[PDB]
Amino acid sequence: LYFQLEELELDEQQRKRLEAFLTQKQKVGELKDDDFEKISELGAGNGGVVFKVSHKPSGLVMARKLIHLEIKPAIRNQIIRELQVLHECNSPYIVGFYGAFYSDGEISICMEHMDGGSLDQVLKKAGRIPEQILGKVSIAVIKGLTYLREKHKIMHRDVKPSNILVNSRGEIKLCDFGVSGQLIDSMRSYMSPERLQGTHYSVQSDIWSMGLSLVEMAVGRYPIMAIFELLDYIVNEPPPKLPSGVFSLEFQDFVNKCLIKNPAERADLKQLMVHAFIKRSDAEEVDFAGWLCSTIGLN
Ligand SMILES: Nc1ncnc2c1ncn2[C@@H]1O[C@H](COP(=O)(O)OP(=O)(O)NP(=O)(O)O)[C@@H](O)[C@H]1O
Ligand SMILES: COc1ccc(NC(=O)C[C@@H]2SCCNC2=O)cc1
Ligand SMILES: [Mg+2]
Repeated sequence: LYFQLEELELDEQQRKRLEAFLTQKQKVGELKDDDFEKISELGAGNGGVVFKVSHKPSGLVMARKLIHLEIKPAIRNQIIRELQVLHECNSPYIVGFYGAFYSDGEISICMEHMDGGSLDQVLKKAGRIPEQILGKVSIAVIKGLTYLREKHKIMHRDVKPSNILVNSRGEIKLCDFGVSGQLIDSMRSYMSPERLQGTHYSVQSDIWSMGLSLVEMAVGRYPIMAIFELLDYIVNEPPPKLPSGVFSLEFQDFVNKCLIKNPAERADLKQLMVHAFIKRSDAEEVDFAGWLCSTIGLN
């Protein structure tokens, strides 16, 4: 394989992992419904269901997301075309992609299977996620958002613990980002106050979503009940804060900068990458893989 990955930073460990995924992907061509065997259900959301599947032609295990959409065939085909951009999204911080296709009322998005599942699933078992682990998560989320914005001009639009996947090799990756404008049009809140009120999507809204997700994972509960009451709280009341004493001053300041109500005052990705919480977390030696495997009983 003639790898053209010099544009990415990539330490030797990241380089080996990404080249291994891309090498395995070469066994995968055209994806069809009849070529899959369902193993088990990984999870489900409001929009779709995700199954752990065996792709019989390649022998690969993958995560197949099925989204029910029975619309005009021409615009369903525009969605499928837009999803093909996922073949160009190669980053240590973005879930690997095998392909996307339509069959009998369902759009299938086939991904790299992440054996640690999502952070909302690990939060259920952990109770609370330690601050040092959240430092590594924050670096991965910032780096993933920077990659999508810089290389592909795409905003995530759905940052939350269920969209941050982890694995037994200690990798942390984003999934379910808004690669398809047409799929967005055809389809607890983590939405920013400005997005709830009606404001054009900005990178700043993803930063708010990350801030709120970090607070939830740190305290072990959604930090903000009726639907109007909850949204009114987000829009019209001060943002939540981490409890003092139990968390470092750097982590408190980091989440506070993500959760500033005014998006122009709220930190941007460049500012977050050089914040004391990130500089401290990047220097820390944390065995994320060991912590993950022990917390959820993975090997
Ligand atoms: N590639 C994957 N590997 C392993 N588990 C996965 C993968 N993709 C998704 N899952 C799991 O499937 C669950 C359900 O996903 P999903 O249907 O996207 O619901 P959601 O994340 O809660 N909502 P949304 O992303 O907004 O549609 C996730 O939260 C993960 O735990
Ligand atoms: C391969 O990496 C992925 C990239 C994007 C997607 N998801 C979508 O584009 C479908 C939408 S995005 C918001 C809520 N979830 C959805 O159903 C899945 C994996
Ligand atoms: Mg999801």
